[PDB]
Amino acid sequence: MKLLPESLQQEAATAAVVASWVLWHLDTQLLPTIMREHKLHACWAAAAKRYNEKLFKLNPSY
Amino acid sequence: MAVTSFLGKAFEKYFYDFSAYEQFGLNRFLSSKGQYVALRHVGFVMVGVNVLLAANFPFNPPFPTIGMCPAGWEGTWVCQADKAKALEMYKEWKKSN
Amino acid sequence: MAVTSFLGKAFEKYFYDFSAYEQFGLNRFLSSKGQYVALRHVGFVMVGVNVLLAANFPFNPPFPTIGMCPAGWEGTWVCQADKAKALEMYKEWKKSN
Amino acid sequence: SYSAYFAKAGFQFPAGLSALVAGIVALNVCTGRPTKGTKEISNAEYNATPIGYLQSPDQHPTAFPKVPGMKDVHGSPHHHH
Amino acid sequence: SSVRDVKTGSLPTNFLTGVYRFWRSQNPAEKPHDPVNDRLLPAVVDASDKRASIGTWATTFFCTIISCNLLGLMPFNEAPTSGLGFATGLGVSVWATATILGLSKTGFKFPFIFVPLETISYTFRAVSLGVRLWVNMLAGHTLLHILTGMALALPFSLGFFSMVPATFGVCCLLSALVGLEYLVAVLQSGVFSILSTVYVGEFNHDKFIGPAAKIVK
Amino acid sequence: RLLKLWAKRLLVSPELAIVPLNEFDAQLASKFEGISPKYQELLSAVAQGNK
Amino acid sequence: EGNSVAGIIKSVNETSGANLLSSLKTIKAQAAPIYPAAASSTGYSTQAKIALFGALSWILYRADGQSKAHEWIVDLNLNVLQAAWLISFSSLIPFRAVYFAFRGMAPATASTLNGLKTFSSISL
Amino acid sequence: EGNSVAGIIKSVNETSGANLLSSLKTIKAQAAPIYPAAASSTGYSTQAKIALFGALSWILYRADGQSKAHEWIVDLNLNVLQAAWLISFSSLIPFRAVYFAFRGMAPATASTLNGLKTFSSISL
Amino acid sequence: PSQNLVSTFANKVIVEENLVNVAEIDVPFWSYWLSSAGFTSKDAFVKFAEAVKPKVAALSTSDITNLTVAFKRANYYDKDLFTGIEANVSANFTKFETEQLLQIVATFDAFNHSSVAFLDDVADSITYCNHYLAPVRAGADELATLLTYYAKNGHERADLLATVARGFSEVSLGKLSAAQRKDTVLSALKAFQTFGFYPESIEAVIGAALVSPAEYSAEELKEVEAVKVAAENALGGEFVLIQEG
Amino acid sequence: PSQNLVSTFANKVIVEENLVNVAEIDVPFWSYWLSSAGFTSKDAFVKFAEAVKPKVAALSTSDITNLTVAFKRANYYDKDLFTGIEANVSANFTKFETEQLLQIVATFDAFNHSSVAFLDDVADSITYCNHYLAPVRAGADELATLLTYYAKNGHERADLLATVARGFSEVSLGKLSAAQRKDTVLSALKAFQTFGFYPESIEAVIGAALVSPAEYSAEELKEVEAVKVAAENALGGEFVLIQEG
Ligand SMILES: [Zn+2]
Ligand SMILES: [Zn+2]
Repeated sequence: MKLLPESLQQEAATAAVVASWVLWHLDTQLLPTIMREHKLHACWAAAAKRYNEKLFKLNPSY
Repeated sequence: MAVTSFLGKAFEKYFYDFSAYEQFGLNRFLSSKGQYVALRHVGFVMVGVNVLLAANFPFNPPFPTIGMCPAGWEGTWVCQADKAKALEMYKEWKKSN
Repeated sequence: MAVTSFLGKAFEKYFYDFSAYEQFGLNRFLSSKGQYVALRHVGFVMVGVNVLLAANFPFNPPFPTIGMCPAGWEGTWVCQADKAKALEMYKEWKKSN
Repeated sequence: SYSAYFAKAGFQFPAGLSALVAGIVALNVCTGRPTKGTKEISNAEYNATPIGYLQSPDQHPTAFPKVPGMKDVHGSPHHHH
Repeated sequence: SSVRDVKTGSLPTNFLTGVYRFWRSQNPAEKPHDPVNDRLLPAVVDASDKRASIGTWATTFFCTIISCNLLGLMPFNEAPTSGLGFATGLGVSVWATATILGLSKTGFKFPFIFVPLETISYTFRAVSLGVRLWVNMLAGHTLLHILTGMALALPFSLGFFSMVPATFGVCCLLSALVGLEYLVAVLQSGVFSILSTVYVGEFNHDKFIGPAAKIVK
Repeated sequence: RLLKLWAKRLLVSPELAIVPLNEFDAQLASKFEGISPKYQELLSAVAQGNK
Repeated sequence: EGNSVAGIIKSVNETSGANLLSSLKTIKAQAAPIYPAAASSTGYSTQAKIALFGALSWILYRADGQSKAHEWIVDLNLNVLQAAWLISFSSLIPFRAVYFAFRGMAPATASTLNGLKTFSSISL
Repeated sequence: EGNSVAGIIKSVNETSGANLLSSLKTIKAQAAPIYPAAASSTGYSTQAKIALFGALSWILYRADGQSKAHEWIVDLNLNVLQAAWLISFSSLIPFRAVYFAFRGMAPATASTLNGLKTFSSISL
Repeated sequence: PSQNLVSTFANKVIVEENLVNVAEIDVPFWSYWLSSAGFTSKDAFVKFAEAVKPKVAALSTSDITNLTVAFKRANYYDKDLFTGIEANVSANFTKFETEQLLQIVATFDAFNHSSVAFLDDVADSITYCNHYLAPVRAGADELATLLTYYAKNGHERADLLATVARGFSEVSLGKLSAAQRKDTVLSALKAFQTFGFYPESIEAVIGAALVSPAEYSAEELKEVEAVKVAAENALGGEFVLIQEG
Repeated sequence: PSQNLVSTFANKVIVEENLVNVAEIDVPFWSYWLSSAGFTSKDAFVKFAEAVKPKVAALSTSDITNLTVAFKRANYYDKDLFTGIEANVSANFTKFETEQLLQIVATFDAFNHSSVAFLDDVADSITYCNHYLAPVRAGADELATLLTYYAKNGHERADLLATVARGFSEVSLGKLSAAQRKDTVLSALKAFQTFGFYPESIEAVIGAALVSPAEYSAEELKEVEAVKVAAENALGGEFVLIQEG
């Protein structure tokens, strides 16, 4: 059957073009979007105790 | 129609509530629905195999037959296990048929 | 810079008011401006011919020379009017030079 | 409430897919070698040969072959056998 | 020049968050002896600047191989990782990325009769990482070609829609091999990138800089 | 001006109308974590809207 | 576009006492956020047509070269075996359980947002 | 978007006699047509880049095969002869006279519009 | 006459008076890249400083950073340009980055030019409008320039000083040459005692001097040991260098 | 059992009750094309006429034309659908074309259904909202249907009659078969005398009968010659056929 390709360098470079596009697309398009909504949630969940206590000490409304 | 809006709604009500597991009864013979799908699957393969073969039946098979012949052929080009031999016999048979 | 906005404004003031017909004087020697353009045209061709030749000078000419030779070559591969002959002489000359 | 804002922009490709398709095509056409079943000949041979004799039988297999190995064209009968 | 708008909490955003956070969890950062405060924060940021991006690389190789392996299970399509140069070209490229990372830990100089035997077993990792992906995508598809030829021999010879208990038992054997191929498509993209975190994570170790001077008590 | 004060606070934050005005500083403490949770989980869910 | 709370504060300051309680539903709706309305279809974008013609141009081209592949009837009967599992996956995958299982992969959707607990930000 | 004359008629009907003559410049400008304002650049569209990369990809490809054409120095010296006339056409064509000569080819721009002569459409 | 026509073309078309006539379109692009190639040219930069003054109020933040570090490298100080620059910064202070503000301040620290509204809007932006680890990515020779610019102008922002003190560590000072590390450690300790602010990461700028005291004088080590005793009772303990291991 | 499974599939999946269950999405598309294939089916068209009634007020003009000529070919008359159709036409009368209105009127002329507001908004649209040579592109068998629908309902619009009289000529009647030309000429002259409107192009619908009077009776030619004398003194002259040349 088909074992060796017509060019091994053409198939190795197709793998490097596909996997470097996925690297570019992840780093540039996906992971900025991942971290914009992961870290809105994570900064709010980590600051929530110190944010609210800092705001309690600040507003003079009590 | 709107070409994206009609049959999307037709495929939606073919996908969802059109169910031959209940509209054709069929709970009388089948235990679950998880095994109605597990033989509608194998039924799709057996139908699709029998359609692909029959849609061009007089052909010399690329796959190895196991020593079997389809019908009254048995020595013709359809059953010939040498392919350059059967190409010669098909070209003779095509003038007659 | 903004890549479409800088040199569009630079080419605009090179196109319009940058004029070597007056900034280099040149009305002293030329009658109109319609004949300054009519030899800046021929000047562009003579400069462009002399650049295209000189940018690769040691070449056997595809065009017919009229029985003339460039410099001290005169019997080399550069002036040889048989092209399969001059391919042999260029390959010998390339090892030396 | 924002559901109808996301139905407005319809399908859209991934945000750099034209560089993937232009990179996979530029690897399949800039091979630097003849096109898989062909051989480069001289111009004197190409201008002298019919287009039925430039074709090889191996490069035109039959679209649904009744016998395995049927080819559509037959090529040059001037073999060097 | 105008980027697209993303809904928060989309399913591809939730899947790729969990996928990235999985492969990032395979090489976790090591806890310093000191407490992490504003004294230790440049040492922690510099510890992250010297670690390889294996969280990003392993989800690059997860997502490019599971997309290629599952193409082989779409109709009219073959898997690109069923090719020898594609699948082994990803395996050598992980192995070279691990080696280039481990060679730079020094000054790019390459490391009695023991060390040719550590090297061989290490240089075989190159071909074994790619050939395991290639042979799995080839041997599963090849067996499916042979058994579809056998299962076509029965309706070709016998009747169309006739003698159906013979072909039912082999159409359900063919159906359970395409189902195993969906499992091997997902497992071999996982095994390739689990192993990429292991090989690249071997050289993912640097010295914690830390405080050189302290004011105790 | 009292009616205009509470008009802004209940246009922005209408869940404030579920802590009665006399029972408000009975909830407070010195730290924010010490505030009585009688109304905390109710105020968080009325703030999320009518769905 | 200035902020809507300063629009609330301004619209409540310049009303009178008599029409304060009548104006409160038009100051409420002047400061509601925009949720854009469901426009008409204009279906199948210029890139959704490239995606479906280019996928049909791929499926026809792959089925063209599958039909002359020397194992052509085995190749064309593998597309029946492969598409049988695409059918059995539409009928067996719990798609609501899968949707809520991917929502738990992400910590952003696995919980609720957590800051700003309403007793800290009052203005009395 | 209703018509601006019915907006003029309504805005002049519900004004008083005292503030009629002051309101006439804000009813004038409420019924002026929109002339959209000069936005920021965002230069070189996604199709102006295809048009200039595709023209550079054509000029390089045509100069590539011109340079191996067996008359390659004659082919490359014809692009100098052809581009010399593109330069002499930028310096000799009267481009304002050509613009107003094409405006006379079209009867729509060769004259002024002609209907509705103002004494027929008064409303006294 | 080939040499005559080229020499005539060279003395009337390619000069620096037409090099500054194509440079009038986008100023801070051409101002920045020419000054990086070594083109100081004090009265060619005056043509820049008036061609850009109707534009400084609407520049992007990377344009403002390009003006100030070009006019720093050319060493030219236009006081009515540099008030339009600080009115771009103090009007768009949320959009500037610590990478950009640490280069704008070092221009404003050479040319001794400050405002109180500018010193607050740079400190408000580094502390609140920018990531809190942006000092860690800065390099301690730029942070010491920011520390002294707030001590020259007598501006005590104790929130800014806790932010800039993150970017002093063994990591950030180890990337400096020991000529430049010494010029930074003395410059950072002189600013830390001017406010009397001794953070817990002062023990990395002190320990950058006491681990190699053979580059320092006894006058400068008296300056260092004055800050060490001033920081020891503030942090509540005694200094101790660590031998690694 | 291959024949049994197909026959069981055919009696429960492909029937006309599921053919009208996919036809519920877009009604006037499926209503029009099925009726052109010969699918009348009077009580399958009642499922159409109620599935489309919440949509008739927002249909495009080519959808409304598709409803009426489908419900004409299926001969089904739903009076509370056909008032929603005429309220689509008389609310969007500027958007309809003479090609579309001449097919809507011929449906409304079979099913004797009219309004005065509809008869004005069809006549306002053919005369003013449509090109004045759109009757010339119509074919005179459709214009005679419009002429009698205005004479049945007693509606005298003398501006519409000058418009429809353009589309009567030797050209438009010559494209008719002489069975259909006779049914049109008598139908057009009966409407032209009901209003007493004798335009200058009545001498082409009269001359379409007097050039071949062997297809007409003496009763119908008395009808024709009544209109000829009525039009001769209106136009101020005498009729004369022309031998060509
Ligand atoms: Zn296959
Ligand atoms: Zn040419």
